Amino acid sequence: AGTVVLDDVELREAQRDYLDFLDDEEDQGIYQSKVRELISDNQYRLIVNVNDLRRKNEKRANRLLNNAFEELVAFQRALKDFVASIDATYAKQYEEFYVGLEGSFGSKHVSPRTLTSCFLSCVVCVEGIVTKCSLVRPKVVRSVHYCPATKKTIERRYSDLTTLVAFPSSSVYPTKDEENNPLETEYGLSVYKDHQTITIQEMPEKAPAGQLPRSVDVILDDDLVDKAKPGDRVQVVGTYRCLPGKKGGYTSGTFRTVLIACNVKQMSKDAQPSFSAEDIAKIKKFSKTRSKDIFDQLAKSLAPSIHGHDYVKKAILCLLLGGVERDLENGSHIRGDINILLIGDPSVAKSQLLRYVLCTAPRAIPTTGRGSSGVGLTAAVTTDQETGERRLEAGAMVLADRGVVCIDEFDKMSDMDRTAIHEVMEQGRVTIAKAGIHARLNARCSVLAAANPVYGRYDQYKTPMENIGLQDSLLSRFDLLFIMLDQMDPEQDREISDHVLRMHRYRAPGEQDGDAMPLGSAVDILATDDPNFSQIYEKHDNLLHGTKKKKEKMVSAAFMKKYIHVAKIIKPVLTQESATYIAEEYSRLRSQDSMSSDTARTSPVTARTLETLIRLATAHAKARMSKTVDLQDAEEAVELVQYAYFKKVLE
Amino acid sequence: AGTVVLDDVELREAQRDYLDFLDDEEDQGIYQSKVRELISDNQYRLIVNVNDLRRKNEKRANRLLNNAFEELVAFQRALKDFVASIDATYAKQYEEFYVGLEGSFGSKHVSPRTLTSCFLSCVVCVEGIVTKCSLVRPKVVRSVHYCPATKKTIERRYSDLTTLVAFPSSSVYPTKDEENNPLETEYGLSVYKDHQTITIQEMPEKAPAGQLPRSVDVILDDDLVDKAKPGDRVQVVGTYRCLPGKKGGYTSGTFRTVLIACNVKQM
Amino acid sequence: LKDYALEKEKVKKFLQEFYQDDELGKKQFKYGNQLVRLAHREQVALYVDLDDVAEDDPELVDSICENARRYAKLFADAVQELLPQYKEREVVNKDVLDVYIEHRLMMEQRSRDPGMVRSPQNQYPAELMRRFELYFQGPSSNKPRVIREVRADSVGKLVTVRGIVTRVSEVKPKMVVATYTCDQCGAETYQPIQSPTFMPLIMCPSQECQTNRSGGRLYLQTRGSRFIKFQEMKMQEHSDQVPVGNIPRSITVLVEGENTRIAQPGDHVSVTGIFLPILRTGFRQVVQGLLSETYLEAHRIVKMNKSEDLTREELRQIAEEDFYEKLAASIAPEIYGHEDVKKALLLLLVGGVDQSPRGMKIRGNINICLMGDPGVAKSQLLSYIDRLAPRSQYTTGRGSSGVGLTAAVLRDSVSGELTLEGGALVLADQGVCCIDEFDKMAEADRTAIHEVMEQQTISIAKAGILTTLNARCSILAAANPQNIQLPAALLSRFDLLWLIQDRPDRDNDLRLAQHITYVHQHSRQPPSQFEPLDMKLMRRYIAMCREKQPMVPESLADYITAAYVEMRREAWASKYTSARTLLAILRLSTALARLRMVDVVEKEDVNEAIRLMEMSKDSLL
Amino acid sequence: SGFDDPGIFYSDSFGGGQARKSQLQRRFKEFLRQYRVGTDRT
Amino acid sequence: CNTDQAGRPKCPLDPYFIMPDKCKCVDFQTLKLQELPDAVPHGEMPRHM
Amino acid sequence: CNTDQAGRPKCPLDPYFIMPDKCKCVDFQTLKLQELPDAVPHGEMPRHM
DNA sequence: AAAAAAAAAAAAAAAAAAAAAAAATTTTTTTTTTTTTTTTTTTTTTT
DNA sequence: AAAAAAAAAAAAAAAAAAAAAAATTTTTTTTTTTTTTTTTTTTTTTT
Ligand SMILES: Nc1ncnc2c1ncn2[C@@H]1O[C@H](COP(=O)(O)OP(=O)(O)O)[C@@H](O)[C@H]1O
Ligand SMILES: Nc1ncnc2c1ncn2[C@@H]1O[C@H](COP(=O)(O)OP(=O)(O)O)[C@@H](O)[C@H]1O
Ligand SMILES: [Mg+2]
Ligand SMILES: [Mg+2]
Ligand SMILES: [Zn+2]
Repeated sequence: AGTVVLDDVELREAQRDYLDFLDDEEDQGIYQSKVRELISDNQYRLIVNVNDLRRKNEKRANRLLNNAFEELVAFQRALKDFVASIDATYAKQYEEFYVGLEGSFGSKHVSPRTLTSCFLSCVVCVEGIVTKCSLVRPKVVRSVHYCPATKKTIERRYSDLTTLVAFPSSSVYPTKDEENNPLETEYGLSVYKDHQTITIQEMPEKAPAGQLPRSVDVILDDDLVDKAKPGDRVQVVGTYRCLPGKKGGYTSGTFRTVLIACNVKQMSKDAQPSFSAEDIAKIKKFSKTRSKDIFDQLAKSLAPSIHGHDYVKKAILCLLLGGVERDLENGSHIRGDINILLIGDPSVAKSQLLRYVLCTAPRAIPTTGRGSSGVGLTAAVTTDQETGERRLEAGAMVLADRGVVCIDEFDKMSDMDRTAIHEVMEQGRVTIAKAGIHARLNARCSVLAAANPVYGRYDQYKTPMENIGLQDSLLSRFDLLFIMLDQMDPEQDREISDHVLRMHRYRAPGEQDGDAMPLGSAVDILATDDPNFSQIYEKHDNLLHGTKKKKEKMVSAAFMKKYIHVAKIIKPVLTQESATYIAEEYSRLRSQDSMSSDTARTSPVTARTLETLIRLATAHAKARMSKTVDLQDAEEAVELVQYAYFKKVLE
Repeated sequence: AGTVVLDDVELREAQRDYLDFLDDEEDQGIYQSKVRELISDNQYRLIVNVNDLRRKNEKRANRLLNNAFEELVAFQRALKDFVASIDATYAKQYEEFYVGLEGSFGSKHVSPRTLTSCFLSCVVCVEGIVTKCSLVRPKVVRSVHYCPATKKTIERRYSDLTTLVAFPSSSVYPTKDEENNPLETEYGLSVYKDHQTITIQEMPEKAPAGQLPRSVDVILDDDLVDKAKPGDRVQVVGTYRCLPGKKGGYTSGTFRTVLIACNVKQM
Repeated sequence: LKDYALEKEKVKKFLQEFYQDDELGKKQFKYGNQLVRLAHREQVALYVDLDDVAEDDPELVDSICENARRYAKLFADAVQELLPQYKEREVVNKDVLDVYIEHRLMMEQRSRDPGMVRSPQNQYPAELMRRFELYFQGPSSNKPRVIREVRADSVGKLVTVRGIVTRVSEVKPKMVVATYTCDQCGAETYQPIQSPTFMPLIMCPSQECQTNRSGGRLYLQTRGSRFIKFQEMKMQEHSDQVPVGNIPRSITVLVEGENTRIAQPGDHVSVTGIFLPILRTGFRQVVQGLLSETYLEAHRIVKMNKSEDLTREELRQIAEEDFYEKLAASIAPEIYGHEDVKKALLLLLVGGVDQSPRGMKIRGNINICLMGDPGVAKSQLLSYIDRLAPRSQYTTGRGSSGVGLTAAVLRDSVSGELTLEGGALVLADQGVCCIDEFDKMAEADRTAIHEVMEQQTISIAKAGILTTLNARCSILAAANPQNIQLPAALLSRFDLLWLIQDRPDRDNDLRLAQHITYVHQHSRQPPSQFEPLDMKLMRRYIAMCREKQPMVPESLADYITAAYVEMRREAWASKYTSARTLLAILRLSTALARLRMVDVVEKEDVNEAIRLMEMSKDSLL
Repeated sequence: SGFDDPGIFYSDSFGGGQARKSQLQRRFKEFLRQYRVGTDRT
Repeated sequence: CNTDQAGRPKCPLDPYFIMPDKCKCVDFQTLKLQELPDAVPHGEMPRHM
Repeated sequence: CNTDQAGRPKCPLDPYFIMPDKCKCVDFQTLKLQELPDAVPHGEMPRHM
């Protein structure tokens, strides 16, 4: 055999401390519950909060952070022992239970640039964007061979010597028996582990301006291989180590470094929100007690900082809630995504509304008229340059799939790009193809666009068709088109100015002392935890300088986010009464005689107008948590479309 | 970890047959009684009659007498399993149990003059007169080491490769830790087995008068070391094998043959 | 562990004593008859159905699904052992490899010496003398997996996936057993190839040369060797099964033997096979370990869900005179109205008869261009036709442009050569190419489409490519607006240019709104007198029509000429018509006759063709 | 597919002044088989 | 191999493998420096270090 | 070790140890033949072989 | 709105910096064993 | 019974064969990374 340790004092102490920490039963069983949850979910990787670990035993936390491999092995042994104690069969099912880390890393939290050799063999939490990924390959961790000549069955094991001294003996795949009998490998019986290599680059918006970006190579293994794709703003918690070179004889002293990832995370904004019992109870209470005016309350509480534009705010809320897709048995599809175009006079806060949607709605992609040009906007087809094979790169729409694309300077956008996105706006999919590849990417995103009317400022004395240079083909697929006019009414100016000045004079309680400048400079960002991958919530915003007073509260941002997320899943069904009402209203709307004279249509009326009527009714039902599209929902939809589709020509 | 064996048909059959042969309650009970006797006497070697083994199972007898090493390994595994079944607490005391043979060996009963190449790896019974009897030296089979710097304790295991190919890594005695700390060997915790080498000569009366004597070298491991002294007439039963030479890019066909005694009995 | 001799006996027992009533209710030895066939060398591929196996031995099915390669070899060896006792006569030596096998067996018998024991390596390899191949058909209880989810945890298992075929190499000979002949003795040497590469042998290990201690240099040659039809394809996930924001994932499928030439790029396929690795040595492995590729070895390829490769009920349905209208109304039942448009689309899906009079082809394809205002369901119609037609490529404005419509050149991997990969038009070579936003499509793309319409080919004379492609597709363009935009370029080419103007109207708009709202209520069109045909039935009927070439009797010659002359006079008097319009008449009438499933076109077909043409023409006004 | 390695199989030497060593071995074999001692009488 | 052999077969010819875990590594950067444009003679390509 | 193709990392120089138990051994003996005393010439020594 | 010019990109070809792979018996030493010689010790023969 | 001569025993020194031990970096390849270039294609400007 060989050397076998008997009394490793450090290993015994580490195992004891980690098992004590994982007991947690007296410590409100946080990690007991986590272990039980992973057992039920059939997972074999425990994510541990380093902050809790440090609180329990700062010594163990420091030892783990500064000595990665040894302490991680001890932690995994303790986790396997705990899993066996809770349930032995599962522990025997899974050979090794891995431990990934999470929380606030004081100094270990770095970027690919600040990640220097001082962090070798330490636990580092590096932020960045995945520049490239590799195919998921299986590495044999235990091979099984059968010898026909002797009917024997052997099993060879290969250890994970990724960042350890490896010799030819350990990495030789048997191909003969001791008597030179050919073997045959039993692939089914053999054990493989999935392995992938990615590249994390410093975020361009974080990198020093004008310099080339700093990268790092990351190794992912079983249960972490496909946690990211190129262009993902990922946080990788791992162990930084030097990769061994090939058996040489002369060494230059240069060692490639790599990050053995122990955990991968995406932007927490798109993550599944945590709904506690009290939170769901509050949502139930809100929906039940207030249903008649809940949609109006949410619409008015949507963007507190932007005054007026009540109809536009309601339309934006409908866009956020979305409709419901129709998946017909014969494959025909109907989008449930509302498209909104805000056009009007300069300085009407349309860009502010788009920015608010970007900040709030999950999977919201900003874009500018000329910022994205075709292949950048939709998907693109390139070549690997190393394999000679075609490859697909997701554009803004694809990345915004099941989300929102907030486009600004839509008018400035070239006609080619608008023609290209025509398909996305209605079918919600991108159809690209080159000679060696063809795909139909899913882009189920709602387009919220902003534009400036021709002549810079809206012309009250010209038809909306002439004011808007967008042709009918592109106008139709916009479900709602709102003309936001900078009317010069003295009273509206009074209200707007009062709101703006109040918002400017507001200061955040506690953090601001009356003279602080909150800007930081490229260091505090890494010093403190990133508020982009981080881990009690009220319902109505407490009175503050934002508003003076009234008998109508304003919904909290977090509560509104949770409520919208819950309500978006609802798929209210269209009732016969609402269906008949919508059909008759669509007939009347299409019949031009209904609308008065001196009134010009913003956009043409079409079957798509009917479809957006249905979608708006569905969105109102979702807001109400109704589960059925009712007469009030149909009324609100018809009201909104009637307001949006007609504008009075002044003279 | 390396190439372990998952299932082995021949080894499983051999161990099952030997365990069946050793388990005697539906039969007379001779060998169950013998195992109980050795348990009572605190020994770790059982003398199994080749005649009884041939009577109960001809195939196992032929296999044991023609390919002794692995067959004796299987027999000793079965013996340890049976001793554990009778009483596990005693079976835990001794790492391994040994199977000596006795009885009648048809063509495997030879003199040192008749012990030729044909009997290599077979079980043979040789009766002769002891000429040389070396000292009983301890041979370390498991060495315990202590690192004063790191307070660690280590165990190094050396396989009994007397007749198997041995590589230096197997026999490297450790002296320094991973980071070159000094290691002190703990003699009180290491494990050593008595080892001796003797020579068995063709009996002067039975040898041909005209010609010079013929002798054979015999290795006696623990429990068989001080059983014989020079001038004694003894019967040694064991495996006749070839001893590996030493590492070298050149070799003559010559090999040094010995007899690893599995039992020694007085004339 | 398991005893593979016992497993071989189990598979022999199953293969011999499994029976089914498939043959017209009569009990049959499903696999026994196949064994007889391929022992006579009348069949090559033996597809063992794991549902059949599980019918009596579920544990064997589980073991196969866990170690499919091992049991694949067990089944193949069992078949090979059973063949001699099922042979009932002498084969006719249909193949040179059969000649080689006959000679090898005869010479082995001649030098048998039955009692003698020959060395384990002094024998013909199994693969060298098979002439058959055993594949599986995955058990129906195994839910198909997603290419993304097929990972290292299921290597060596038997799994089935479904997806779109993107890239498919050609069929080329892959060495399976390399045969060498010595220059001293006169024996043969056999190297069974398993790795992607092999190092040819140099010295002959035959007994005669070993005894002679002579040179014994052996010569690799293809004559006595054993090749197998080989192909390598890329299979792409389906759009509906891709995650939210990701792109579809690809898998490599290695097809061998008789599974070749089944799938072609653009096909929707389901492939069942074993997930196996390829050793990845040769590179400067950055990370230590035995890393390997991954691939699916094709055991069962089945085109499904768009291009799947009769009954008294369907015969009666065809015999019904309103079958034409039934199919038309079934085309996109959700879309309200557009009855004549849907009838034209059905005529497109059917197509006319191809003509080859004295060295020039008058193609029978039908070209239709849907001009219309926004929101008149042109895109929906084109998407539905794409889902319905067998070989359909739906190309939007510019995502698939240039080489997205025409072929390009890409480096290969099996040969490292430059292979010509087809574009959308070639992928729809003999089907339907639904072009959307044809007006906004690029100029080069529009010229390519014009050329394919006029010739069914695509000539290219660029730098890296110089070829004359073949794209015999029918163009279904959907442009938007001489009204306001009615190019003579489109008029002169499209056989049916339809204008779809939606003037507001209380009654029609209300009916359409009720249709739409019921559709959104029940995920289906409002119930009608006639239930619309399922896509499978529509495809079956259309395919049966396609092979029903009706001819034009000389009696209708004067009728057609009179109609054409009358249309010419009307067009001349009014404020476009030509021989292209006449050929449109001819092929529309032929397609209507084909729809009726007769051999001779009739005045009713001619009248319907003229009626549709006049509806299209006066849609302009 | 690049993991296993079967041996190299071979067949018999069908077909085909110094005499080859195989020929001389065949002649030795025939000498052993077909050396006759005695007489028809005995 | 330095190890004081105990009479066993000696270790192989090239027995040493780097232990990347047991190494002390430091940052190291390579820069390109160019002759200042003013310092360059009139007709002369800049020097590099 | 000619079987280095099973893995890129290479085996040492002079790597082979003879396995004793896998040896087909035979009996061999050495004898000292001396010329016949009646063959040795009168004044001479007995030759050996 | 169409044609021409500009550039922008994609892909393919080419040339170094670093790392990785390939190739490799002969001379001398020592240990054991065996034999020869010297002296001491023991044995045997003669007085 | 003792002394003298013979022979044996014990012990030490020397020689021959055979198994063991010691010594043993340079040169070439080649892969990856970077840059260069030719053509196709796309965008912008002008009439
Ligand atoms: N109704 C309003 N209430 C509050 N602020 C407004 C309003 N309209 C315009 N603004 C202010 O105008 C500024 C810029 O408007 P912007 O979002 O750029 O609109 P646009 O995109 O039309 O230029 C914002 O800081 C915003 O506060
Ligand atoms: N005649 C119709 N019947 C049913 N639905 C229609 C009809 N016309 C338009 N629609 C609906 O209006 C939407 C827009 O149709 P689309 O296919 O984009 O028209 P276009 O081809 O003119 O762009 C689709 O969701 C479709 O379901
Ligand atoms: Mg703006
Ligand atoms: Mg369209
Ligand atoms: Zn030969």
